[PDB]
Amino acid sequence: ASPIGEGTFDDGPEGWVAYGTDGPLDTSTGALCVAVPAGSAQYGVGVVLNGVAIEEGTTYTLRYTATASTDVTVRALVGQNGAPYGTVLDTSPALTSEPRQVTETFTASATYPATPAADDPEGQIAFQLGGFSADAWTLCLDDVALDSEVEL
Repeated sequence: ASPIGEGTFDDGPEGWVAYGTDGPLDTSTGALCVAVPAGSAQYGVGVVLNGVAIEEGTTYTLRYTATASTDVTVRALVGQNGAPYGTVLDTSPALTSEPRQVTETFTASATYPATPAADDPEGQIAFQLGGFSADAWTLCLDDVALDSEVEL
């Protein structure tokens, strides 16, 4: 129904938001580069993007290429915003001074409806940058696409 702009960020980060750092995030190039503070030592830094379309135990392919000036290894995945809650992804996005593309097929065992309401929650992506690298570093993605296996 409503993906996250199947593609990179060559014209706006769509809905990718980041918090716990300096000002908002900057793109103007085709990659979401956020300024992560030194070893993000504090409440914890992160980035959230609400607006996903998952349902029951369906298939899905997460595609994203992140690159942090440093070799930071934070955590990335997906889940539901509001009870009964339900996470489908559980991995750690490693980063380095080089481009790190990511492509995997996981079975979303939950439901992320694209309708933020008082009783009807939804689902999004979680990028936790709270306490991960040592000195100040950053994250630069540029190709986020999510879809269910509808080929057959």
